[PDB]
Amino acid sequence: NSNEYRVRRERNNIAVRKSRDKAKQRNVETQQKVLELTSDNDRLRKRVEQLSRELDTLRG
Amino acid sequence: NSNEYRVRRERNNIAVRKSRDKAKQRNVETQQKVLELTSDNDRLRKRVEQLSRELDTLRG
DNA sequence: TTCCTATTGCGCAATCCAGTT
DNA sequence: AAACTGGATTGCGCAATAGGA
Repeated sequence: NSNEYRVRRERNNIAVRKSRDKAKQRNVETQQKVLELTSDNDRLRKRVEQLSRELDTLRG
Repeated sequence: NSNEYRVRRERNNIAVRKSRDKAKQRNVETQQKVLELTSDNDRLRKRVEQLSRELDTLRG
């Protein structure tokens, strides 16, 4: 059954390559969402800043 | 020389360990961040909402 | 148990990158 | 400039071992 070794390896080195490739991609995606969230975020910081300037104007 | 080689190996194996851990790292860091981000952004929309009604109402 | 794949840590070699001689 | 260092990164296979029919 050492006659299985190799065949099994390759069967493995391919499963590896796959897993990894997957991972890397899942990061990218995750990585990406960070930028999407940082977009929303500043959007809000500025927005809030705005409303604030507003009541600060209005009231005081 | 030989050990010449085996030591340059030793060296690299470590740079490799280090560098791989720093990446395991960054990869988490990001996870964490994608969280504080989701939370932050979210408590920020609720602040805009809150801050707004305070305006509709402080107007007429 | 029994097979397969999936995932992980690890080492080799080739590069890549800077700061050097 | 042009080869030269020496760590950092990265593609790649190996082996152990987690998982889930």
